Order: sequence, then C-alpha cells, then structure tokens
Amino acid sequence: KVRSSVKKMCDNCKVVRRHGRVLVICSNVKHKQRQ
Amino acid sequence: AEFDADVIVDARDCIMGRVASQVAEQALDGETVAVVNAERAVITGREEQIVEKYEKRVDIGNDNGYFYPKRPDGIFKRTIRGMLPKKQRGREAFESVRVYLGNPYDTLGEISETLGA
Amino acid sequence: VQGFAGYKAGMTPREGMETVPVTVIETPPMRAVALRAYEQRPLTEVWTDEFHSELDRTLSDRLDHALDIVEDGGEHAMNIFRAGEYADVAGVTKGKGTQGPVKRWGVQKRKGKHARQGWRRRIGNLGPWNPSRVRSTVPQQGQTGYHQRTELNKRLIDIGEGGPYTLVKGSVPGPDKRLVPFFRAVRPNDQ
Amino acid sequence: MIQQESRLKVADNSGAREVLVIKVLGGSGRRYANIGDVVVATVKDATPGGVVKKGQVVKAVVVRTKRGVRRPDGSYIRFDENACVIIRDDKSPRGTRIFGPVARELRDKDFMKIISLAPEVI
Amino acid sequence: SIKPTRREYISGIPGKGIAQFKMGNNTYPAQVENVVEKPVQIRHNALEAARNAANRFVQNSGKFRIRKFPFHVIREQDGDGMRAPFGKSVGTAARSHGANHDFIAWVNPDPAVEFAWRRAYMKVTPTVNIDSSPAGNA
Amino acid sequence: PIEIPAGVTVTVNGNTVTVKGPKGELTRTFHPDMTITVEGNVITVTRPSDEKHHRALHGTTRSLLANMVEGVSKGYEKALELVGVGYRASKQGKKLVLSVGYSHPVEIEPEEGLEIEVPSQTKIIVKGADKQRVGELAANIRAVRPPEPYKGKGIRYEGELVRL
RNA sequence: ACCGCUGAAAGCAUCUAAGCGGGAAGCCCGCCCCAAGAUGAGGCCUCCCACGGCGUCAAGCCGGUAAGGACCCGGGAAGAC
RNA sequence: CUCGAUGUCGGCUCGUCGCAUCCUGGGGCUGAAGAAGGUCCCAAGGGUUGGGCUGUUCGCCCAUUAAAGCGGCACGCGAGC
RNA sequence: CCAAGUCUGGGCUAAGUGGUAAAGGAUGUGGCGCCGCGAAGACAGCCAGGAGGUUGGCUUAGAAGCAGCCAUCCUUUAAAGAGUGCGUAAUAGCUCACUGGUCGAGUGGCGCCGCGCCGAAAAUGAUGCGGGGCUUAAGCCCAGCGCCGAAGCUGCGGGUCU
Repeated sequence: KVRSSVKKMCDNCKVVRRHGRVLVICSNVKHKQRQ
Repeated sequence: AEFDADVIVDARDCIMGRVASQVAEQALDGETVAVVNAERAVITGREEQIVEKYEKRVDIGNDNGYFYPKRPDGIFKRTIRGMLPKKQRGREAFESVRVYLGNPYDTLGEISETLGA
Repeated sequence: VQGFAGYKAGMTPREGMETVPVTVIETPPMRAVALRAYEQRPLTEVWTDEFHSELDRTLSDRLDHALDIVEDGGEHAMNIFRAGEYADVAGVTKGKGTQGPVKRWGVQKRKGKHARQGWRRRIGNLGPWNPSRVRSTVPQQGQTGYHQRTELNKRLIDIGEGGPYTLVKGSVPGPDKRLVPFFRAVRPNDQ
Repeated sequence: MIQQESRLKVADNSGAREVLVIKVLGGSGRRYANIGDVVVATVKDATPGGVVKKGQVVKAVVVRTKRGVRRPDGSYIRFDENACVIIRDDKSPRGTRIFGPVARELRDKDFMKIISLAPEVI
Repeated sequence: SIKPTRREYISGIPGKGIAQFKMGNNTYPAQVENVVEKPVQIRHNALEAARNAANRFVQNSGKFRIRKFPFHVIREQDGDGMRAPFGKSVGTAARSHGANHDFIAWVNPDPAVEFAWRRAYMKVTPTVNIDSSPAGNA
Repeated sequence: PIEIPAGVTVTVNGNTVTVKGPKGELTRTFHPDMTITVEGNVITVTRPSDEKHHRALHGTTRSLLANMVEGVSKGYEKALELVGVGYRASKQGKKLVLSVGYSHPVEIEPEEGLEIEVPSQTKIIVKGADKQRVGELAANIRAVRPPEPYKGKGIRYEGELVRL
C-alpha cells in the first residue's frame, strides 16, 4: 500500500524482492506491505 | 527466386550490430548481400526490455502513420537501412540488400515474432 | 467465388404473426469462376470460356461445395441460405454526392438569432492557434452515395423459386432495387 | 414525445387537471414520454385543492398521445389528446377513477390498476 | 550569504525565541551524540521544535545537550509590491557550518536515549549525521 | 548430491535428462548452461560457476534431479481438502465432477500425466509423476473453487485453519 | 495490477533470475472501410502475334491486329467538371 | 520576439490530446459476511444528460443518471458567428 | 551513418543506468576492519520442559510479560528471560531471548567503501543524435599504445605594409 516507505510490522513480516521491487510480506492482511 | 551468388551470406547468434554494419559496408561500396537466418540472429541479452525497444518499433503508430515491420525480415530492414542515409545510392542501397527467414538460397528471432515475427 | 450474391429486389413487410418488413433479392446461380487456392504456387483465377454469349462484349465449405456447382458446368443455385438464417450483404452506398457538413456528418448548425440570418449550414471550426495548422481528423464534405456499404446480423427468413429469389429480415440493402447485393452469415452472434 | 414543458391533462381524479413534463423517466439521455412511459413533471393547475394542488412535484405515466403509436400489429393508434396519470413511486395510480380510454400498453409495462378502471382500453 | 541590517538598527539584540539547551542526564565517558554536514540558516522554529520533540519522546538521562542557536534573519514582502524593497523581518536561526558538533546524547549505557535523538534526527531537516564521540557510545 | 535408486534409467543429452522408471515414465529438461553430473550408480551437482550465483543455480538442480527420481519411481501426491457444508465431489467421467453451488458443477480433466482421485467424495487429491506439474494443477483447482475463509468452507490446501 | 506451482543462492522459507501457469470494457487478431503512386508498381484468367523501310547495342520514325479501347450520340439515386 | 500592430471576457460549433479515473473493468485492503460503502495499486475504451438565475465561467437551485471527472492547446479557436 | 584502433591491459555492470532530480528505503552486488565459535563440535531444521516465590503498584470493574503509569528482584535446582511477541473479560496456549541426540567445517554482526533498484505522474507521437549496444557489445573507473582532425603550425610559391 504505502508504495513509499515500508518497514517491518509483525515481528516477522518479511523483506522480499519481486522485480527488484520490495514488497512487505508476513502472516497478516495487516501487513500487505508494498511500494 | 534463385538469384546470383554475389553477396553470399547468412546469420545466427552473432551480434545484431556490426552485423548489418558491414552488410552495408559492402552494402555500400556497391554490392548485393542476400543472406537469411532471421530467427537465429542475435542481439542484447535483457530479452524482456529486449523485446520492448523494438515493440517501440511495434506500436509506434503516428496518425500520419508509422507502420513498424513485424517479422525478422524487418528488424534488419530498419537497423541496416539505419546505417545508410536517403539520397539515391543509399536508397537503392536498400533494395540491393535482402534477407529472409529459414532458407531459400544455399537471440535473433524473438523481438520480431514477439512483436510480429 | 467464396460467398453468394445478387441484386436488390425491393422492400415491403406484410403477414407473419406480429407482422414484419423485409426485402426481395434476385439471383439464381451466377455460374462458377475457378476457385480460391494458392497451391504448388500462386493460384487464384482461371477462365476456360463457357460464359454467356455477350460477356465477350467485355471479354473450405463456402468455396468448396462450390467445386460442387462450379464444375457442374458453371452456375450454382442460391438459397443454402434457408428458413431463418443470417448471411450478410454489402450493397453499394447511393449516388447522394457532395453535401454540406450537415447530413454528411451529424452536427448542429446556425442557432437562433442567427439560425437564419441568411446564415446557416457550415461547420464551426478547424484547429487552435499553437497546436499546428490542421488535422487529418475532422472529416469534410466527404462525398457520399458511392460507398461500398453493408452490415451484419443479416437474418434471412424464407425463399422460393420462380425465379430463384430470397425474402429478407429488415431490408436496408444499402443500394437501390435493381442494385448490387452480396450476402454471407459472417461471424454471427445470434448464431 | 412529451418532455421539457409539454402539458397533458388528467383522466383519473387524483385531484389534478394538467401537468408539465420535466424529465422522461428511465436513465440518462432518453428524450421521450410515450404512454406506458413514466414522466417527471408537475401541476400546471389542479382543481380547488382536491388532494394534489396546483404546482405539486409529481410522477405520472403515459396513456394518451396524439404522437401515434405503431402497434407491433403493424397497426396504428393515436388520440385527440395527450395526458396521463399520477403515481405512487410504486407505479400505482391515485385517481381512484379513470376517464378517456387508453391502450393495451400499460398492461405490457405494468399498471393494470388503471388498465381496468379505464372506461375502455384501446 | 546575504545577512542583516545590523545588530541594533535593523534587528539585532533578541532572544530569538526558542526552548533553551540542556536535557537528558550527565556520564563521564559514554559519548553519545549528533551532528551534521549540511549548510543552512538552520530553520529556527523548525529548529527550536525538532530538538524539543526530541525530549517529547524520551524524558530524562541521555546529554540532551544541543549546541545550536540562530541569531540573524531574512525578510521580504511588505509595502508596494516587488521593486524598491524596504524590509519586513521574520525567521532567524544560525549557519550550520558545513557540519559540526550538533547536540549530544551523552551518557553511560543509555541507548534508550540514542534511539531517541535518533528520533531527533529523523526530524530536523538537512539530513543529519548519526554518530558517536571519543570512545564511541559504550 | 544425491542418488538414483532402482530402475532410474538416466540419459543426459544436449541438456535434456531422460529418466525412465516404474510408474514414473518421464523426460525432463536440464540446462546446458552448467555442468551435468551422473555416474551410473549416483550423480550430483556440477560446478559451472562455483560462485554463489550459479552456485544456487544448481543448488536448485540438485532438487530438480531429486525430482526426476522420486518422481520417476514413486510418483507424487497432493492432499486436498473438501470442506463445504454444501459443496461435495465424487469422480465421474475420466475426470472429476465437483460441486459447490452456482448451478453448473464442473468436469475437470487430468491430461496425460496428471490423475485425480476421489478416495471419498468429501476429500480428494491428485497423484501425478512430477511434483512440479502436480502441485500446480493440484492447486489450480483447489482454488478453481473458492476456498473463501470467511468462516470455514471450500477447497483448501491440506492443513489449513479458520478465521473470524 | 493482481494470484499461484516447481525451487537455488540464505543445509530451514521465498511467484523467483532461470521453468511453467492464473488473471483485465484494456494491446494483437478477429468484425466493417479503404488500399500497392507499399517507384519492393504484386496474383491470376481471358483474349491479341512478329508489319514496313531507313548505318546499328537503328529499345528511332510508318500500316496494321476492334484483342482491344476511344472519341461522338443516347441514356443513368453517376454524378459540380 | 510583436506598437509598419498577435483582434482580448463568456457563448457557439468542431474538437484534440493527458491521468493524478467521475461512470466504466481488473485487482489487494477494511474496523469487509450479505448488500452497500471506505482505502489504495492498474487500466483511458467508451461514455460524463434538461432546466433555472446570472454578460458570465464559478456558483447555488430544480428532475435525472452508472457517471453526471481534473486539465492541456495563446486558460484551442473573430480571416468561423 | 562520417574521417579515424569491433587496440591491447586489469577492474565493475545484469538496471538499458547510461540517455536529467532530492528526503527517504532495502541479508542487490564487489572490495576492505570488528564480536562469538565447530571436537565448553558453532547460526537457520528437529525432540522436549516449554521451571518456581514471579498471579508485585496506578487503574482494578481487568495487569496477573500478551490494556497502559511505575518495578526489574529472590530462588530450590538441568537456567535463570526487567517473561520484545497472536489474543481475550482479566486468567487460560504457542514463540525464542535456554540447550541433548542426529549431523559437521565455516556461521550471525556493525564500521569503511566503489557500482546499482523503489520513490520519480502529462497533455500532437515516439526517442541514446539516429540505427543501435549486455566480460573488444557497450557504459563507467585506473593503466600503455598508434591513427584521425582547424583556415593553427611546417613545405611549396606569389602578395603587401612597417
């Protein structure tokens, strides 16, 4: 969502690279981190 | 069909650059280069963005038009022809070269095809 | 000849159950001229004279079944087109000519207080200042009456021979009676 | 047929007389109120305050138009007049009673209610 | 470097209006702090603020000391329009000479204050440098 | 770094590795952009890069291989869950005939290779020959039929949970 | 966009670089409308045969072949001409 | 640049781009069950109505509607009113 | 395209960056220093208890790590968790911040860098100058090498003023 400025929720929410892209991931709809 | 044997060449793998380059080179001077190979051909990795640029030849359509060929055949059309001008010789110099698909006379097959091949 | 075709009979409606207007169409079998194939090399149109008597005054189903009637001797009765079907016909516009941007092309003209002022018919404008001279956009008094018109969802209702002729579902053959009609039911949707 | 401010009488008794035609009811564009159709107009004048009253925001439908209606029966029908009936959101009349005939129509587009009240439906 | 008309004719002799220096707590060794590298008539206000919000998030022991302070200022629109411009003041600060000793997060083991200041940098404006002092930070 | 137990006929030509076995008749591909590894009684990873990068490149093949095998000998299995207080299924035709409302159930076919099973209407699952080609299709239906976890019901990957 | 499978480098996970799929009134195709003056003038069928005398690579001047066309006339929802 | 001269507001017509998208599809999000909303990512195809009072645009009001979009191009257009 | 090394040497790119941008992010990648250990046989998989006085103070109607304001100590023993964490009405389960067998040889950390990807949306139609180019493609950094190219400078010869 935040497109710009993502940084680790749940004590897990991972750091993944898709299309060089960095989009938050972690066992929660409440983390759908993306930029 | 069958023709001379003047400029007897082909293509495949090589670098879709200097490739044509000389093609003309002798494309100039005053020679006819009939080869072929298209597909086999070759050119920059980064396929992806690879097939992009020339899709930039793809839908580059300007009311006034702007076809942009859709078979290896071309790819080399452009390019090459690129090497030359557009006054007489040059021109002619574009009829004097000729290539084709598989083989009529004794990564370079994806962008095309891709955008038309 | 890949298809089937003839000319405009005319229109009239009448009967049915609710009632419905169509159009008549003339055409037995206008013979069979060669047939489409690009075999061994370039093949398309031959001509083993067998035509009319005057004609030298000027001297894979569709096409296939053809082979059926085009080898029979030439002609080929029209009508698979049967009971309740959708071919498509391509009339010839209509010598309507060169007209004002009025009907030629939908547009509102000279309003009121000036919708008369011995004023009237005439488009509004072309192009702005900076943009650049002109566009190939805005049509013009683009003549009409001659277009190779046609359409779609062309449903045929019925037919009978006494004279090989066809009854149609809604006319709009484009061109006028005694006119050049060609039909087909192309990529039908009602299928 | 029948829009902007074309007027049309009553045949029911709702307590009206005549009504101006605002919008043709249906959805955007649309430019026409043809019997069966439903109109968004108001009172141009209504009896001595029956129940409606002059200048009353309203909803009425189509039943009388000299515009001539082509019956699927390749037939033709029209009237000496142009007017219709009020309604209760629920395509439901008010006029307790009818007046000049009308046309099958109605039925086809829902309204019986009047369909029969009508002295005669043509 | 345009600066003002004088220290007592235009606008010179103020308090500049702000929120004093020291906070946090002592600490003999532990060198915990912050400085910069950017040049900028440090935005007073912005300034004053910032630092403060710093305390807002911590509270006590962590040399919330801070070695800054504006003392001159700009000016602009007031009068006719654009031409012969008189002057109307507003917004003093001080030149952050291309880096230097900012404020100090100084104390034994109290990073619970390092993160703080940290929060202090985040803020600020001209980027900032996160650092330690003689020894580091413990 | 692995093995090739019983029957694993192995032929690595051009870059293709042909593996013949019991119920695991399979012909897979395998990079020429690297180094093959085979010795008739084992086999393993080849270092055509030795460098982190390609390193993994095969550090993947390894498995890759591992697949051919286990795949060629003992085929694969995907465990599916039929959790629907209305939905339901039980093979029919040379394919499956699931159901879950709407009106028109659906017939799904495991083209040559893939093969589904209706152990018992409620639950089901697939047994192909390539974990690869399996897991995929296996799922490609597990969804095919909305698992909607709004409160519990639908096709779900074995070992799921609930919601709220 | 967006969702997945198979699995490295991170001996555990990951739609992932490489391997394979899902997914849009959207692009390409398809449906109508031109259209090789696209000097790369395209295809094909159906007609017409080697005429005269002159210096030449006379590819230049004449009767021709209704093959064939035209012009002039008479007409067209063909149409300013 | 133009004063040996580029005729300036609103309207009219004829429109043409653009996307930060109003309607429209596709998506992930929700304090989302349904339904309907909110949040944000992808997409411009097509489309985005009658009146009123105002020189006006703007704007308020009336009845619609899926919607009744933001803005370019001398805030397009006077050798077109 | 247009004249001149698809020179050679050794690095760095895997985005077409080059072919405009900032705050701001992230086990991208390549080169440098630190803390702990692998025979107290090490970090990530797996077996298990997943210790007791801890169930302290404001608010308690519920702190009793898993509402939040203050504590942060003691322990009989295999050590310890000021119990960072998903919750519910507080309590009530899991999770390492703790280690045995099974392996076994490199595993996690911050400072210093040189290259690089998100943020970075626009109106006629598209853009490195164009065709174009991914270990001489080519770019960029550090090294040697020879050729181009002005009307400038040498050779040719004439002019002309001081």
